[PDB]
Amino acid sequence: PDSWDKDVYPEPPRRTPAPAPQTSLPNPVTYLTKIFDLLVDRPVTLAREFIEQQHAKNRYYYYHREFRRVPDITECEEKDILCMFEAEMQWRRDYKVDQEIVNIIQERLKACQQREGESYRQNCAKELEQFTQVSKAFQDRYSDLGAHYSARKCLAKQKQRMLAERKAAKEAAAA
Amino acid sequence: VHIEPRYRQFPQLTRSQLIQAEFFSATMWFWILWRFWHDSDAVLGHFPYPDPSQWTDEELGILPDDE
Amino acid sequence: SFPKYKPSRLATLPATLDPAEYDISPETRKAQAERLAIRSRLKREYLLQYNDPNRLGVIEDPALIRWTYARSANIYPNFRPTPKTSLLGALFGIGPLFFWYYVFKTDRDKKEKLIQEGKLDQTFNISY
Amino acid sequence: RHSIFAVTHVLIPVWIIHYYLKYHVTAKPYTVVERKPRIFPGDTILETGEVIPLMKEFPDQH
Amino acid sequence: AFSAPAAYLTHQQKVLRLYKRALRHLESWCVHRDKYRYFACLMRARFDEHKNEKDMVKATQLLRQAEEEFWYGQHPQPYIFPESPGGTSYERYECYKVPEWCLDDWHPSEKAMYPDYFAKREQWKRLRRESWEREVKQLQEETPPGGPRTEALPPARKEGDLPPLWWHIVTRPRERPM
Amino acid sequence: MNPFASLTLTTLTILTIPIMMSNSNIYKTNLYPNYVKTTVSYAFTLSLVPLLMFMHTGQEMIISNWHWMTLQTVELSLSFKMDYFSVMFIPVALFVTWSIMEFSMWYMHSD
Amino acid sequence: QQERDPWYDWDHPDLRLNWGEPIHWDLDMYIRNRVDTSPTPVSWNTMCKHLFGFVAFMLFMFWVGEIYPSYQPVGPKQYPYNDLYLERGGDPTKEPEPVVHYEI
Amino acid sequence: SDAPPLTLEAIKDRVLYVLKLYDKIDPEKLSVNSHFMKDLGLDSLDQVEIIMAMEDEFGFEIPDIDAEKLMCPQEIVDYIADKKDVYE
Amino acid sequence: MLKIIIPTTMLLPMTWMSKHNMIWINATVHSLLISLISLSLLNQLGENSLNFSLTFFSDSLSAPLLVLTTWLLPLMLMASQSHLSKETTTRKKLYITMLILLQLFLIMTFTATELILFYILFEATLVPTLIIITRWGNQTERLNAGLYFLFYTLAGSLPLLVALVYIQNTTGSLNFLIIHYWSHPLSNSWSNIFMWLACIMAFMVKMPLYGLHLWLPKAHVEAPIAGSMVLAAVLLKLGGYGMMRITTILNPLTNYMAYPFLMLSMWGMIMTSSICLRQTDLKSLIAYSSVSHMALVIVAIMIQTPWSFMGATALMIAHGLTSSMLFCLANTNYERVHSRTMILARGLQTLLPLMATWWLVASLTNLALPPSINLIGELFIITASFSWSNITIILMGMNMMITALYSLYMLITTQRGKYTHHINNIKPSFTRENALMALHILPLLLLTLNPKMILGPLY
Amino acid sequence: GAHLARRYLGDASKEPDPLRMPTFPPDYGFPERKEREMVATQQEMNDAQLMLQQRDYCAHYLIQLLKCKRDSFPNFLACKHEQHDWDYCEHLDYVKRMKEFERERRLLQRKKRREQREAEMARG
Amino acid sequence: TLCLGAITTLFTALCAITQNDIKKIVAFSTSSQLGLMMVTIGINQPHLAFLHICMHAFFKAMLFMCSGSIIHSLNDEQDIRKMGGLYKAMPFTTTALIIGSLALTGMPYLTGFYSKDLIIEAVNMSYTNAWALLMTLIATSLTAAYSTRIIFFAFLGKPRFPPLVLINENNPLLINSIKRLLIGSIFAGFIISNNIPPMTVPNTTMPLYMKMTALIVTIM
Ligand SMILES: CCCCCCCC/C=C/CCCCCCCC(=O)OC[C@H](COP(=O)(O)OCCN)OC(=O)CCCCCCC/C=C/CCCCCCCC
Ligand SMILES: CCCCCCCC/C=C\CCCCCCCC(=O)O[C@H](COC(=O)CCCCCCC/C=C/CCCCCCCC)COP(=O)(O)OCCN
Ligand SMILES: CCCCCCCCCCCC(=O)SCCNC(=O)CCNC(=O)[C@H](O)C(C)(C)COP(=O)(O)O
Repeated sequence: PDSWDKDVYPEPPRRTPAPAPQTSLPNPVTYLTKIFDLLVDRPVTLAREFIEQQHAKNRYYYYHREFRRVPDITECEEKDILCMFEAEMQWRRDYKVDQEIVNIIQERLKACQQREGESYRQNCAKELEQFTQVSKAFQDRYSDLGAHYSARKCLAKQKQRMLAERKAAKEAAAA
Repeated sequence: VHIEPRYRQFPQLTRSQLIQAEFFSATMWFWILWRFWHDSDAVLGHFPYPDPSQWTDEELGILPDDE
Repeated sequence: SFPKYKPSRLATLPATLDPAEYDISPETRKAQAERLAIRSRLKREYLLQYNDPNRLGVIEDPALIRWTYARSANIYPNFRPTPKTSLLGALFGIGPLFFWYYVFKTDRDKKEKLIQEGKLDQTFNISY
Repeated sequence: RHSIFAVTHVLIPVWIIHYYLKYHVTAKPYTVVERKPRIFPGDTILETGEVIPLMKEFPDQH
Repeated sequence: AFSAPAAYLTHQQKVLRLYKRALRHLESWCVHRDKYRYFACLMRARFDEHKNEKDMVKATQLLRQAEEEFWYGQHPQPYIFPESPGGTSYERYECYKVPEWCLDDWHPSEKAMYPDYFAKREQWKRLRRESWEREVKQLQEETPPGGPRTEALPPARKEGDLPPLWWHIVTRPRERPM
Repeated sequence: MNPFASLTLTTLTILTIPIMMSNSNIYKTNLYPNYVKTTVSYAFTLSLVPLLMFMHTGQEMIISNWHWMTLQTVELSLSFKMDYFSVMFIPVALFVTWSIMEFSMWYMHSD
Repeated sequence: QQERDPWYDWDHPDLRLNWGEPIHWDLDMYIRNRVDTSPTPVSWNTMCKHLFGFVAFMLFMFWVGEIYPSYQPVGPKQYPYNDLYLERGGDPTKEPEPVVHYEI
Repeated sequence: SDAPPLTLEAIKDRVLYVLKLYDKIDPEKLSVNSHFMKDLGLDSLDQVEIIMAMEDEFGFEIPDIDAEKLMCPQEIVDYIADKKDVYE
Repeated sequence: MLKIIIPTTMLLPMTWMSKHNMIWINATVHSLLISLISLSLLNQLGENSLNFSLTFFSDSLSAPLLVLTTWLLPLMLMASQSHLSKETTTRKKLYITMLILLQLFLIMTFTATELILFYILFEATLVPTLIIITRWGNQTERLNAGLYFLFYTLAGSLPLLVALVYIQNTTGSLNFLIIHYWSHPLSNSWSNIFMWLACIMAFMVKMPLYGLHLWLPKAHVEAPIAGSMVLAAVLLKLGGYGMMRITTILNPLTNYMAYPFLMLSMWGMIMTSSICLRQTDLKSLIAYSSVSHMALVIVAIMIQTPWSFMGATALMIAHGLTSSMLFCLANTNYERVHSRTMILARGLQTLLPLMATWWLVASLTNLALPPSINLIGELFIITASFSWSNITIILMGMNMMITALYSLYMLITTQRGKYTHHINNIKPSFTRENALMALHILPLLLLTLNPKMILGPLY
Repeated sequence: GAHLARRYLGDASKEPDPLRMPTFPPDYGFPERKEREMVATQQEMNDAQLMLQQRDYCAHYLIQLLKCKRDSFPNFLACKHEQHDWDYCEHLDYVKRMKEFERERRLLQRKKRREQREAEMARG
Repeated sequence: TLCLGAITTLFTALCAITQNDIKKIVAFSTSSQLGLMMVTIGINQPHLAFLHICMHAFFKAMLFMCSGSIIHSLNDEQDIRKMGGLYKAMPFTTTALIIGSLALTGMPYLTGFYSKDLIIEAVNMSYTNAWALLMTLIATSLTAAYSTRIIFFAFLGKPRFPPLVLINENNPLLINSIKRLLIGSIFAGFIISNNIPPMTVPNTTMPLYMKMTALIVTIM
């Protein structure tokens, strides 16, 4: 349905084969699904129409809260408590959003694995690659901070990684 | 169905239990015979097992011990 | 004539296979009579209170009280530091701690050394 | 009184379950996932109407 | 389980106990009835072949040898009666046994049902309450100054006495309480 | 809406109704064992349908219906798998349980 | 407690204890829900040899059968598309070494 | 249902039935109050065999200490009735 | 958060102004109302804590503990009124006053923003507990128990105070927010090592750590029922809460320092679980089980990972509820038979069926049957330890076995078998005891229904 | 199997190694060999979702059998011809594998005997 | 997994053949069957193991049900040494137990055949441990051995139970349950095998002697 955006959670065009009966015998599945329709799907549908009619007469809205961008931990003086507080809250919000992005990619991966059946090892290479890239980025950003993590420790980790990369590049250039 | 003890004699039996027992043994044996008649290859095998000794050298592509 | 049975700690010797019960003496008979007299006196003492119509509650057993007290509160007053006690205490209370410390320290040193060289296959290791 | 059991113990639970799955569970992505239906040569797709060709002229090992 | 044990077993008692154990284990080995009868008659003949030995030392030596043979040749899995101490239904119905004093704790609503049963129960309780002191007096008089040597108890001897210490033997719950 | 999921969930759902009724005036009567046996038989005959659907078209499903809790990156949800193994094992177990409870009706009569 | 006489009228039948008699130091370990020391038909130290011999023999023979495996007189199973290179993990931009099978 | 409510008359009948099938005791001279050692003239092994026959008949075992004291059929039936809670 | 603190200080004069036959009713009703009010603290944020004022704040780690305390007070009130029937009115009011003061101290302890105020309240909790144990205990060893309860604590906590004031002379603040935001690494020096030990050993002795646990069997066995409930349910969790708070300043010295405590905790959980297998006293078994669970929590806090912290929080709440329920269950039988020997009263399932059902549920929750929060916390801690080192799965695994054994052992010894013949005074269970068991057990499963409320701030 | 006895008790060199086979070039003894062909396309096998092990050279008969079973669903006794064709293809594949095993065996035997004979000739 | 399954099935089958409690024999039988399933999993045939689980459920439940019927009839007696001639005294129980035993031993075209026969012939035709193969064969011989033990000691011969005969199996619940499980144990194997898609590659080329190995060891 239109409950979710179809670009964030994509699905293939869903090709399904037409029935090709080859027996004079009846199909028990078709009879049973007809009875299920007439006996279950219609009363449930009618109840849903009544519920939706009641819901339409009382329509109200809720909104997505918007957060501005404040200076990061890098633009903060050493002991400036208020700038540190704002940067820390922003960093925690971004950490939560990154966790949710990883969750979305993992949901894509699981749906692909279940959808492709016996051909999942070949038909889901792109999803596995996306998860690998996202997981590598997330692990570089946040892993090994431990409990009592903060934006300052993340910045120290990034600085250490950048220093190591600069040393490696400088040494490789001299080769 | 009321069945009383016997005290050193054979217990009483009702005709229904003998009928059911004989009928079920009979249908078991009928099913076995019918399935064997129609699906014998499920027990005796279907395709002949070849004997590799009767395979010609030319067929296997082996040189006559000279090259 | 037949292969013999050797008793052990967890498979004890049967009464009928006990040579002490086949070479008996009048002293042994007197001892058995005394044991039966003691048991009968205890049984009568118990049954007198068990069948009492006016008794409501539990019948206190001095043997159970002695058992619990000996297993709990009589141990430290009867403890003496001896070579056996000292050795067993030191072993059972020290050896496992250092054994596990050495095992865990070696394992974590190996893991850290492997991580430093960058060959541990830590891909997808998000949660810790 | 005769067939009341099939109503209070089968029909009502299936009504509740079907409503919950159709209008609440499905309203989120990737909640009910089905593996793709099998496709064989010579089949016709319902949505597109495309047909699948036959299979490379069997050597007929009769 | 009902009889008071003695201070020791006599030679004939041990002989009879070994005879019974050997017969039971031989039946365990000889499943079928005719084979068991044959070998049990053979065992009985072997057993009473030394029946007339006037030398007690040789008698005890023979008993010891017989017990060694029994322990070597016993059945590792002998037949046990289902309700015997080793049976498959030994203590099966113990959880259904409830002591009688629990009936004192019933709510008066629960006692409103079964009025005649509780009237009879009151009669029994009155009988026990009346008989207790006479039982205690009889036990005091019969017993020796040192104490009681065995666990055997005396019977009632007077006009309307009840046997002392009878309440918990007579009011056993049941063998199949539920 | 593809009754496979609805029927597979209903089969497991209706097994709990006698457990909920175990505090009513049916757990105190002598009709409780028959009530439970009838419930199991109904569950079996209902579960026979998804097996037929799978035998027809090989249909398999996963249903993640309730989101229990989510860690930072791991999401834990109440999810059921209805592949071949589940739809083949459920009717067999229900059939065996139905037979065994009907047997226990007679075997445990004096309990 | 298992070796106590079960046909005696104990004050505590399940525990097989009498009121007033001395209690063993390790009663809770011998409660007969637990460690049992009753005489066995076969001697201890004889059961041990038989059990250990069985276990060691089975282990040794399993190792022997692993180093002398059983198999049919056939060649390896052959798969069409370069051993299904794209099926077993894809990698569609490497042009692997071609695997070719011939009729015989 | 289960086994019938066994009564004292049934116990006596079965005990006597087992006793007259003992080839060493003649049926006619046997009575309910006959002492095994005095009237029938049996020794201890015969008493043991009688006790095992009773155990097989009634499907449960009597301990040896109790079994030694039973010396006439009336005691046997009384022991059986007390063991199985038989009052009628 | 004075909206919860003031009603308890009002519980005080209400108790002291009540009629002689209405104290229990008023105390129970208003304690339950206070618990309902405190339920509002569960609405926590995702980034920072609820900073009420300069003095008090609520975090996601402390709110479940506060709710547990306020819920436990009515349970102790219900449990105590049975064995205090013959007591005079003034002494009953004094007992209720001690319980109220303990709850007030715990409430103020779990929300103090400064570490020194936390220390003062966490030490003020000692006096009412000691008075309760040494005055309303039953046997003569209670006096000795009180001493073991007192000095064992103080010997651990006196150094901490020194360390605390020292820190304030170096950083200038003990406020937990400022401490967290201005954190600096600890160097590897002898001074820093001893600062670490001073900061840690008080909480270690409170858990208690294996080898420092000898006070706990004595104190928990000799105390009255309400004392045992509060000792096992909340007072042990003070050490865990304090350790989770104080570990923010001990990095990175913690990795080197923790090793002996980790080995002590693991081998000690094994040893205490083994001790539970041979125990003739029913209360001592529950005490040693508490020691084992708290050792698991110590490992969780010490390895210092987010999953370990969630596991520690969940396990602390679950253990509090379970241990209180088990102590109440044991006290019912003790009140019946006036003895603590476990083999004295057997086959109680025959006489008390619903009580046996309560016993079964409590024993099931003790051994961490899924999906109870006991199992959630235990599994999270085990996963964190496995990440720390793959060999830990051995020791933890062994614990998971032994625990179950003794738990079921307890049940099998008390409820199954045949009843003792000469014990003829097992009266039917009262409504009060059944209600106490139900009010213990229902919140556990309700919490299982929604587990994120007890998973702590790392969620 | 007799091959196991011939290898374990028999000389190891003469007998073929199941793990290491073949050891000779495919066109060694043959003047020319046809390349074995595949009927089912990779796309067809992917759509049929056969299996990673059922995608052998007999996959086309398996696809036909699966289609026939799906079409004749209530009559689960109607797909006997297609089953027989798939089984026959599998039997031919197994026979060809036996052919390859025997080829390796007799090639190893002939090669080792010829090398030993040439060495004996050159040694005198 | 293969070695563990092989040792388990052999050990349990060897323990079963000397037992005298019928419930113990059936328990060792199901333990040996579980070992056989473990062996099947060890040779990379999970679907065959699942199929064997499904087949085994029917006749194992029915065998335990018949054992319980015998136990109830003979006053809660479980030792086979006190069970005599129940072939004529208990007709329906006799035929049910005979069918269950024949299905457990893999008689052709019964429910147990369609899984056990395939498992045996898949073990014979795989690159596997030799000792595991030998132990699987010895265990599948011992299975027939202990089935013979049960039938011989429980149903053939002369009575060995106490003289108060209370045998009565004329109860509709017992008959209906056993008959339902009987129909299952007769037809379920064929019905399930023919109605399932091919998830394995069959063995179509097999030596004649190796094709009949299970039958030969069973009759031996
Ligand atoms: C991995 C860590 C743990 C591994 C196991 C190590 C050994 C654990 C030892 C546990 C000791 C616990 C003692 C307290 C329990 C209470 C005592 C008790 O159980 O009583 C014994 C009671 C009575 O015996 P019965 O024969 O039934 O007699 C009844 C008729 N009268 O029986 C028992 O419960 C004994 C159970 C002990 C099992 C210990 C042996 C297990 C060894 C496992 C090794 C094999 C590993 C498996 C390999 C498989 C391949 C992956
Ligand atoms: C029931 C058991 C409870 C008992 C446990 C109590 C032991 C607690 C551990 C010892 C705490 C002592 C430390 C006190 C606070 C230290 C704070 C601090 O940082 O001071 C250091 C200094 O550290 C010290 O002075 C500590 C010295 C220790 C003196 C007291 C010794 C107490 C016993 C030590 C061994 C005990 C080991 C732990 C207990 C083991 C369990 C028995 C820095 O000061 P500066 O002089 O400025 O250094 C920088 C410039 N030079
Ligand atoms: C199946 C495997 C186990 C079986 C093996 C068992 C082997 C044991 C067989 C050999 C046993 C013997 O002969 S041991 C022979 C023992 N010899 C004696 O006892 C001599 C004195 N006899 C008496 O005291 C009485 O006559 C008495 C006999 C007691 C009868 O008492 P009553 O007349 O007043 O009833």
